[PDB]
Amino acid sequence: QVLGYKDLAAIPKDKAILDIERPDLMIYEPHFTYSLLTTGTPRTSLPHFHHPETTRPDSNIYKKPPIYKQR
Amino acid sequence: DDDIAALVVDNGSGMCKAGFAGDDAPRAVFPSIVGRPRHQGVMVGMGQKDSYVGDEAQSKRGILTLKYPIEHGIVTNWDDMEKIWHHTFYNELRVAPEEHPVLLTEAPLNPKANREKMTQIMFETFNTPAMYVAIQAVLSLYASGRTTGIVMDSGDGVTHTVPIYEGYALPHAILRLDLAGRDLTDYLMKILTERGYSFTTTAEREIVRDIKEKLCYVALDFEQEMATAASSSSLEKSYELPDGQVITIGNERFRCPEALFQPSFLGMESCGIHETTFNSIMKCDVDIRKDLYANTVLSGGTTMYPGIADRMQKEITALAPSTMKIKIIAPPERKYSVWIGGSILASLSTFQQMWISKQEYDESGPSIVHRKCF
Amino acid sequence: DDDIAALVVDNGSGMCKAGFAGDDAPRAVFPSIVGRPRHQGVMVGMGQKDSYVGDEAQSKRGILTLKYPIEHGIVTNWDDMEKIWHHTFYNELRVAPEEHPVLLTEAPLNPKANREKMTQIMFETFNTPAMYVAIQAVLSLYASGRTTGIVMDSGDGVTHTVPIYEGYALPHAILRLDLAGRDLTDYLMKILTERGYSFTTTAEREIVRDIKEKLCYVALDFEQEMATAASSSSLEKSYELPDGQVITIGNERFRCPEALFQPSFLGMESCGIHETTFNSIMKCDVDIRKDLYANTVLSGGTTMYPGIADRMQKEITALAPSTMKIKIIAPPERKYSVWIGGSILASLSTFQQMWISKQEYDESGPSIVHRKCF
Amino acid sequence: SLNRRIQLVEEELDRAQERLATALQKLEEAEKAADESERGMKVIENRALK
Amino acid sequence: SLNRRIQLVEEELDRAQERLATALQKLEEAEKAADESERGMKVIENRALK
Amino acid sequence: RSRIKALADEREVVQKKTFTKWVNSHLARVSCRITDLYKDLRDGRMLIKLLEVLSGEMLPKPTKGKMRIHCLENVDKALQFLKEQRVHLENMGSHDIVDGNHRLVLGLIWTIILRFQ
Ligand SMILES: Nc1ncnc2c1ncn2[C@@H]1O[C@H](COP(=O)(O)OP(=O)(O)O)[C@@H](O)[C@H]1O
Ligand SMILES: Nc1ncnc2c1ncn2[C@@H]1O[C@H](COP(=O)(O)OP(=O)(O)O)[C@@H](O)[C@H]1O
Repeated sequence: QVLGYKDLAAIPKDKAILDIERPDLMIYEPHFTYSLLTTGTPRTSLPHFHHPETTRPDSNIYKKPPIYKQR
Repeated sequence: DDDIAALVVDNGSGMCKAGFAGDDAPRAVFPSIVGRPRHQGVMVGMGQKDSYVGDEAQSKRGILTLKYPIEHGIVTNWDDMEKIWHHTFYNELRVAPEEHPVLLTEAPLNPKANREKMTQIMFETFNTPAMYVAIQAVLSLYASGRTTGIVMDSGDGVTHTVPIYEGYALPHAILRLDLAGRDLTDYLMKILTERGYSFTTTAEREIVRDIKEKLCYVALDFEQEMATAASSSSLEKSYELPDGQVITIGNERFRCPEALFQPSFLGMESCGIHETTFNSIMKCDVDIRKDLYANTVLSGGTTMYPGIADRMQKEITALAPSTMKIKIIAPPERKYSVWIGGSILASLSTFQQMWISKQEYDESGPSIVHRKCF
Repeated sequence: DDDIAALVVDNGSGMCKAGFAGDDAPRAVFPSIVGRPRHQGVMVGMGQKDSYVGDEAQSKRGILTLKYPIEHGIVTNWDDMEKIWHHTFYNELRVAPEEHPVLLTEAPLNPKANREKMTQIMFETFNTPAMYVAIQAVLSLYASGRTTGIVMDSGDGVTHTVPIYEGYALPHAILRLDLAGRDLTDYLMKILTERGYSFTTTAEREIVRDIKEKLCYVALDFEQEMATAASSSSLEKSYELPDGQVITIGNERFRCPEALFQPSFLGMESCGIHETTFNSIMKCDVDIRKDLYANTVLSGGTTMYPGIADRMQKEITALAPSTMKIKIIAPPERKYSVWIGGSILASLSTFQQMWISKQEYDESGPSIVHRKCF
Repeated sequence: SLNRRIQLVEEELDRAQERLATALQKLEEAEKAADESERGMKVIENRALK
Repeated sequence: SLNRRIQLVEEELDRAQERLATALQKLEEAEKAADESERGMKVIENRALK
Repeated sequence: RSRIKALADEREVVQKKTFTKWVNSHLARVSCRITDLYKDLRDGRMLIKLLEVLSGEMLPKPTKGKMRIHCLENVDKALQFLKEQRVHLENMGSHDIVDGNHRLVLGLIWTIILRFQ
């Protein structure tokens, strides 16, 4: 700690934060440059794949003919 | 003036920031990773470096395995954290830790062993005369400039909401959610495979994080945005990889941040951030809800996406009763807010009674931080 | 009865298999190799043939450049794949393609375009009535005969593990690793140079693949096996090249399959297959881990090496908590298991409502496969 | 001697080309920032009139 | 022949240097235009905020 | 103006001036002097001279070469002696000194300052 510790390491004198009134309206680095090179939404779950359709309940799908042979 | 201002250190999972008390800005900002070489090196006379910490680890991602010491706000490995703190104190600030107090921040709901080990490390190894531990969202409310409001902080590790009314915090309404930027990065890595681009290792993960930071935004209406993206190619951006290849993302840009509002995409059953804020508000009392509605503050780097404020305001207004007034206040400097108010907390004359002295630590072991802090 | 058996075609990285639904075994199995001549033809009068497909390419591999249309589970050369499918339909099965439906398999995570192209070629060029695209690990679980379990399938180009509990698959825990038998063959070439044997061209690639199939095994303990191989010459075998020369494989029998467990030999950062399965299990929920431990299913030809089940069981038992059962279920006919699953999938009575008709394709383009297939 | 002259001339030329390239990419960043600031200007002014 | 190389490389060097200079001048004027734009943005911002 | 960089640079310049004045104060004992802290520590000889003066203990011969790896050797010898004298340094490499990282060389000088006196 030659010349004192506080003089070797440039610890700031003053508190710069105390000068400003509203920290909300502050930006350090000025702007951002990018160059190219009602109702709320209900939660949704992922769909299933083990049954063909639910378009009409109380339906026996085993009675229905296969899809590909419907011409 | 006494000066001898305390060091303000913000240690999150994503990046570590450090500076002097009473300053408007932190002095050092650097990513919090530790890298080690993984390839067999054959060059005799070349200088040998065992590990790489900070920005020079990021500059040499090719031959390194990057590790994050902090995962979901919990310090998993302590030797890496000691190395990070050593590099912060001696290389980035050029100060002696014995001459200054320090102020650390952490998440609200953490294991107490984390806080105890942090205090024990800061006293025993670095010989700090005093140290304090605070909660990040309270410092965010300090930096906002008001004494009443609800803070929704969202870092790279954890997203938590706290309400504070007239300087009184309600701990039974504090909510913590384990959804953050790292989960979004992993989800982006997963959904980028559909277009054929593959990223596996850690350097590619950092490239994907850069892609997320550059080209992402939150859609106001998700279904109409998906229909617009499927109808034509008016929403398409091209990114340039470090090896010169050019990739195109297009439809994925608004799909990564939407997982913040719909956690069912990631397999979690939890609600989005807007419902978490709404439930934290309605967990409070009756008369203080009107004031909390008008002072909702955003913070953290995860809340830096474009168009997130309007989406949050719309969702909260849909959830809330119609006659109230919803005002989402979002500073353009939220990314550093956790640091900024911390400096203010170190600038107060009353706070000099709040330091945990060396004598108290010697008298009461490492468990004094539970009684002293929060 | 007007019930026609639909063709089941398993198209993998290495070989192509094909048969009829409801059968016990595939009718046709042949390598997926397209070859072309590389020398001057001087005997005028013989027939000219532009391309060799399948076993015809393998019999005359001495004068051809062998190319794989599918590499790493992704098909790149579409005309070669058209030739493979066309030779399958017309020379190996001798059926009219426009009469029967077809069923195809693919890896879980892949570029999204392939499916669409796999639809567009199949409906237009071959005029099939209907088709469906399944995922190979689900068909392996069908062939195992159990509703719940975790399926790890490693072919010639890709490795993937999926968990399925009671028929509900968890898509966020599906893991894909790009380590398979092709990289093991290349590493066998790279380590066979130590003994002084040189293998460069594609015919040598087939010869090295045959050597790997005949004379390789997985050591239960790597270090003790290396010490035993260094101690004496008891662990040595001899192979005869098609020229008539004799090579002695020696130490390199178990070093090639050990790259499946320590991918640092190939320069990859990712973990081994056992850690991949363990991480896929721990990514699931708490209550279903016990059933996933008891029902581990191996699949694919790459899992055909001797001593693979004991090593896998020992490694997972070391990783898992020491309370629960670790049972590795490996059927002897595992190499064809995926195809067998297809034969069960196209014979179910409810599956006849799952076919993608030509009418729906004409109505909604090739993108119908994302809505109608998992 | 003239062969010795060649290489240093070429090396200086290469360094000059590198400086020119980095100057150009900084220039395109500045221009994109300018027109982005322009339509941001316009939309903020529109909100003020409303 | 080697003199002929010297001549061509001298042409290339001189042209590249003065192209670099004009790029730097364009950079400077674009930067100060950006500064004017940013005060305009800030003042209309403050009016809307009040 | 990227206020982080501005604050860091205005601390940086003053700390560099004070450090090089202290270094010249010790290095004037022998007939040596440095004018720029960044360029003169690349060769690795000045660090060896300063470490010998401060410790009062001899060091191995620097290699009299102008190659890049000769500079890497000369820096690595000083860092090896610093590791021999119980001085703890993370991410401090010879190539970091040779290519001239500002923060790392300032941290090195600060570490010697706090270790010796
Ligand atoms: N400009 C940006 N746009 C969108 N996301 C960003 C941007 N900058 C950073 N992020 C995200 O924010 C994270 C950093 O958060 P940060 O506030 O540093 O966390 P903490 O400070 O709590 O550790 C990064 O992981 C990144 O994904
Ligand atoms: N009996 C065996 N022993 C060892 N390896 C084998 C054996 N049979 C096949 N393989 C390896 O498996 C690969 C074939 O994988 P395969 O199951 O055909 O994948 P896919 O069916 O997806 O094409 C071959 O390249 C070969 O290296």
